[PDB]
Amino acid sequence: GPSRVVYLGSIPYDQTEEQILDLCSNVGPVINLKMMFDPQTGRSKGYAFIEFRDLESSASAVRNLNGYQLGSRFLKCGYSSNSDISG
Ligand SMILES: [Mg+2]
Repeated sequence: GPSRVVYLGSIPYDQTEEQILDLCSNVGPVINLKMMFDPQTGRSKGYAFIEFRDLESSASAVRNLNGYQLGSRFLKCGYSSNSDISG
C-alpha cells in the first residue's frame, strides 16, 4: 500500500531536529517528525521518521531526498510503515 510516512537515514550526526524539520518542510507539509536518539548520551542516531500531510508529499520526499547530499553524506529516503503488537 501507499504511505504518508518516510524513513530518512544516513543523516550527519551533527544535524539538529530543527534543521531536519526545515529540510523536510521544503519538500512538503510535515505533520510529525520523529528523530531517533541514543538515550544515554542524548545524541542523534542519524535517522528519522517523517509523516507528511499526504501521499504526494511523501513521494516527493523519497524522490528528492534519496541521494540528496547533506553535509558530507548522501541521504537515504524510502517509504515506511510498521505494525504494533503487544506481548
Ligand atoms: Mg543511518
